[PDB]
Amino acid sequence: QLRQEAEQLKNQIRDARKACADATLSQITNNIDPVGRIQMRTRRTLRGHLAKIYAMHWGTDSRLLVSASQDGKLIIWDSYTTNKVHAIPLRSSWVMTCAYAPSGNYVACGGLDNICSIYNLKTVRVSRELAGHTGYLSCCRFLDDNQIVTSSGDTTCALWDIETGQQTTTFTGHTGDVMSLSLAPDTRLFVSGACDASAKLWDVREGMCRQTFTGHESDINAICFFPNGNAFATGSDDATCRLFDLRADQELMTYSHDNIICGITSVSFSKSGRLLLAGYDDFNCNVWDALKADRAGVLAGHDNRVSCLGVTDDGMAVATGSWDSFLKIWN
Amino acid sequence: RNEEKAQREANKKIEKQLQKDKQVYRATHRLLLLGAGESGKSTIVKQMRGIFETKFQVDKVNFHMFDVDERRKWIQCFNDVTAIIFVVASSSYNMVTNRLQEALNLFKSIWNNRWLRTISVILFLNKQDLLAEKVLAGKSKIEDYFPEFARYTTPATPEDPRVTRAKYFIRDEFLRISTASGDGRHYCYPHFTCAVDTENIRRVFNDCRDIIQRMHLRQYELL
Amino acid sequence: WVVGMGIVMSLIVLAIVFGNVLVITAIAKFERLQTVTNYFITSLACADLVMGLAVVPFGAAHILTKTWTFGNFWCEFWTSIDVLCVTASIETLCVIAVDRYFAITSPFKYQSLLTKNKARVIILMVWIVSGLTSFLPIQMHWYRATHQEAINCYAEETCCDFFTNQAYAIASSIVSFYVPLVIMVFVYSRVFQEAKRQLQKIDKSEGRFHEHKALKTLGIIMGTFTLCWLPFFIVNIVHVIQDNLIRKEVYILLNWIGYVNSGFNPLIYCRSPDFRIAFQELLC
Amino acid sequence: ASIAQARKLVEQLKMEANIDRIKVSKAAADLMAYCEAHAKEDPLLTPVPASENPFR
Ligand SMILES: Nc1nc2c(ncn2[C@@H]2O[C@H](COP(=O)(O)OP(=O)(O)OP(=O)(O)O)[C@@H](O)[C@H]2O)c(=O)[nH]1
Ligand SMILES: CN[C@@H]1CCc2c(ccc(O)c2O)[C@H]1O
Repeated sequence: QLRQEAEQLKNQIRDARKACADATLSQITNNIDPVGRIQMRTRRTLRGHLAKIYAMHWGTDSRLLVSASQDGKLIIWDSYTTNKVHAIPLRSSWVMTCAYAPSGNYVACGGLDNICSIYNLKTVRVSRELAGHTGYLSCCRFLDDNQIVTSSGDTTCALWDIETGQQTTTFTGHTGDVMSLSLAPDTRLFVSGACDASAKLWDVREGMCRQTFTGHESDINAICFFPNGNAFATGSDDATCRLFDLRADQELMTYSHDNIICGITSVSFSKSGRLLLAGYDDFNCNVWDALKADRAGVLAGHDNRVSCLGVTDDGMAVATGSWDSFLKIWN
Repeated sequence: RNEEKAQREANKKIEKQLQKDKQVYRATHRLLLLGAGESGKSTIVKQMRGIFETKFQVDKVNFHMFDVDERRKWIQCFNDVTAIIFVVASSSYNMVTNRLQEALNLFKSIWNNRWLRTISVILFLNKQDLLAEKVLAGKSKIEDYFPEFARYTTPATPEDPRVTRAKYFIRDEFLRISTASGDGRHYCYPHFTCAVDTENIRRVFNDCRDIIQRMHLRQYELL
Repeated sequence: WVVGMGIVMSLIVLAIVFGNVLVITAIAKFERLQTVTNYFITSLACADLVMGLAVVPFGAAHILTKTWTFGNFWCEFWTSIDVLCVTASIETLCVIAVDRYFAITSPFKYQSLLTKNKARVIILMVWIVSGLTSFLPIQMHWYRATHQEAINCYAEETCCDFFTNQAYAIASSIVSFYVPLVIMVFVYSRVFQEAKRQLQKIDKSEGRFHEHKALKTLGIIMGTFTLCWLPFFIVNIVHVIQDNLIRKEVYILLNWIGYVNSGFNPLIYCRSPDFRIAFQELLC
Repeated sequence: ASIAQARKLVEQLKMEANIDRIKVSKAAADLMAYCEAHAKEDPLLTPVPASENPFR
């Protein structure tokens, strides 16, 4: 029909993308030496959760962290001494995400209930309850101490205002569910990975989509952002991690193996960006190489699937959360 | 260095609170109420009484029921429930994409889900009186919409042979899917309920007890 | 003959010790096996390991050289440890059976009835009761016989034999074997009845579309224990009721049949797939 | 198609079509330069002494 009339555009853009690629990154990256085998041993273990753990977020001081479980409790830990600091009961027992404010004063958590809640650490009681989404919340990140950006299960993303409790900007354009997002270091652009095997780049100030990527062929579960600010990596259910690029607007490498057929739940980078860490459903975690694609190590020790992952700001340790109700600190 | 003692005291208080909460967490049982639209789920939950939680206690046992659509992805969070309650309209076989065929397709999709390998299903076949009136009144035949009814014969314990065949055919259609790939890890408990019924909660209690007993028997290699 | 006996018996010692240490280390290493049911198995494994590392080799030396080379105090200590381990290795099986009965028959109250604090109390109580009938009657001389051969054997430090009166030979047997038997029989009969009822219900519900495993498991569990420990705790009373009926050689053999029962326990009580996976993770 | 939402897509693809692209060689060189420059300031890749490690 009429729609079919410009379905060609897509073909023209694909041809332009093909013409853009002079050579693969792999060839460019061939001369540099390999990092080699990297051995990491657990240092601390945290106990106290009565159910499976769904999300966690490292603090801005590289000391404290927060976690959420299906028992309906948020616990703020202390990494150095492994002693609990706070324990906040929840009205709703189903939570799917949590976040920690950059200023270190607020914690937010949302779940299957279509509500995003914000707590005040220094006063621990509910400070605000944001409503308006028609689907479950999948991720949320503090843009600042006064405004927060959230992604929901109704194929939309919104930028909220804490003081007024009303939406400011609404992002639309996806077809499937939105599962994860990440913020740029400059806090000006953010990316999201939908359930329709597509990733998009949004502009917070303008409020309009800028670029689109559709390399994957299955559901996208996690997404991370390169430290430089000009690339991002994502992981899908087809056991493949892909590194895209903002300027080139196309894929540069693929991380996959023939001995793994399980899904991918979390993706994270290192301080230097050389190491890419991804958690799988194979009851363990894998450490890749951002450039060469070689595997450089495995992080085993969890009795159930891994559903969280994070790296500290100074990069002194990496934390993993699993459905075994245990948090582990690696180094 | 005096802050360490305060931190230890706070940790002790939090640990005591968590220890207190663990028992009440382990005492309760969770049920997921999943049903297709227009089936009658609201009537059932009202009789029992973006989310709804219901509290009820039977014989000093605390139960906890939850109610919640395409490409269901939130269902992964419900792999630790005791049982799944399914409510389907038995008389909506011609209120057309037959409404029933959608129900059987949904049941087949839920049964074969990877995360629900060890979760049993309690099935309620609602709206029996409408089905009886529809089959008795004529001008509507099960064979017209479901061709397989021609080659079906009564297996049985009657509570009018035609309505008995109508009741049992729908039950067997779900039971076939139930037993196709059960593998002994989870079963299904068919039931024949209506709007005007009493002690539906007793059925749920008995089926939960049966599920727990069967799981415990299988764990010790006795079944 | 001497040559042959020695080697095997060392194989028996190795078989007893290896499985017990393997089970203990596997339970200790992995946190997923820390279950309330696994504490009783840990206690049973510890008791069997102590028995197989303490009483078997000294009895081996005695039966080989036919002369006890140590003092009377070591004889008393050995005879006390024997009774302690034997008595503590059966009440734990009774406790396991009772726990399974409670888990199967009362499914809605199993979580509240048994907790990590109650398991330790029960295990300590069982161990105390086992030790009260093994060291207090033995270190004190209330078990001694009265006839001339008994005191003559008592006087000689180079030989050690077992002489008891009727009172101890009845009380110890009643405490150790006969009481924890009827309880186990009743428990397993009830478990079998429940299994049969559930199987009949399943057959009634979905028979057309679709009792051997339970019978096999109960048969092995009861048969190994009864065959291992039954004849000894009968000849124990018979040799007191009638003196000339039973010779010492039969007594020693029927007693040594019982010691082998400790070796079978890891096979009987650790066939769970989680245990197999944990075993395969190490020692490979 | 006749419905507006399908119709909206055609215009959007456009907006994304008219953007400036660069050769992948420049992007690869920039990524390599960043990784090589910031390679001496990470504890995961380079094992630092246990004295400076707070988790020991
Ligand atoms: N007499 C009788 N009427 C029934 C029965 N079941 C349903 N009904 C009729 O159906 C109506 C109730 O519809 P609901 O249960 O609200 O349907 P619903 O809850 O919207 O269904 P969902 O879309 O699944 O939520 C009542 O007005 C009843 O008259 C029954 O067993 N007997
Ligand atoms: C020398 N071996 C002893 C002899 C008698 C005896 C044993 C174990 C438990 C008892 O209650 C007993 O009376 C045996 O282990």
